[PDB]
Amino acid sequence: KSPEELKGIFEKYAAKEGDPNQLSKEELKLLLQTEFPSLLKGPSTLDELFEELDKNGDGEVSFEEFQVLVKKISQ
Ligand SMILES: [Mg+2]
Repeated sequence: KSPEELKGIFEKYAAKEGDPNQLSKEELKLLLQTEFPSLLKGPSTLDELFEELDKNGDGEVSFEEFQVLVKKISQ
């Protein structure tokens, strides 16, 4: 999906609670589940990518961190 499309999806789920410009891990699990179900198959690398991308260690990722995450978990 295009970054424009990706931004709309990101915003939709981040809006659920907390900072509207951040996605927590549970918000990201719901988003993947309904938006990219195929990315939640087989052994997951979600926690490893999440741990590495949440640089500030606040349990949340920004839009650019989410983009990299979708990119990487895909290959
Ligand atoms: Mg963070």
